[PDB]
Amino acid sequence: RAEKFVAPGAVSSMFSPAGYLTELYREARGLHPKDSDRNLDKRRQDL
Amino acid sequence: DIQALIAAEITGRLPTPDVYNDDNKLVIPAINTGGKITFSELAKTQSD
Repeated sequence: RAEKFVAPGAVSSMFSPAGYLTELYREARGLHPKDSDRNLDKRRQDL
Repeated sequence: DIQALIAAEITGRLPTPDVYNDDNKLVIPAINTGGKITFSELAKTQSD
């Protein structure tokens, strides 16, 4: 409906590396339980 | 090249170095839908 289009290479895009990283972190952060030491959120508290 | 100027004026730090210096006021832009620029201003009371 011509609301907002962004440039290629913008961080707001749905094909940006930020969108890929959001997809990847969302599919990744539940593989190991939160008790485990191999969980992604526990071994990397910066993500 | 003028959109980069207006964008760096709202979210960046332009005009360098000091802004807000016209009678304790400020006018900042706000673009929308690629075809309009609307405005909104700032003010303050007299502390110091």
